[PDB]
Amino acid sequence: LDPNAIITAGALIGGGLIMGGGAIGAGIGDGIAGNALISGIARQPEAQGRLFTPFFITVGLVEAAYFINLAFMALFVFATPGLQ
Amino acid sequence: MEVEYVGEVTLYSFEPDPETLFDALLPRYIATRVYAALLEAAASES
Repeated sequence: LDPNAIITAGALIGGGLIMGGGAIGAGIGDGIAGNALISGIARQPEAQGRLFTPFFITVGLVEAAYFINLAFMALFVFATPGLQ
Repeated sequence: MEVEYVGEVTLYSFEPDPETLFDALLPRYIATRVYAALLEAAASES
């Protein structure tokens, strides 16, 4: 049994957890923010830009967490800490 | 009050519910019409 094999299996499962959590969070948060935007636009025809601004803030906030998780997955599964 | 319909003319945001406001306002409209009738009757009497 190569120790690197156990390390890499653990790292792959960890990266899978990272991406699963990131995708769940991103999808749900983006859906909720988009629901807010859609309801606001439906109520007001001309609220487009003034709702796009806070909607962009929210989307950026959520995608920041998503992409931080993605980067740490890349770290996990391409330069595995503790490997030897 | 028979309903008078026309084709067409930001939608209004009613609270708590449009039906509740309608039910609470229809008697108010009836009272307003009665008051207008009374005022017109007073003017005609004078």
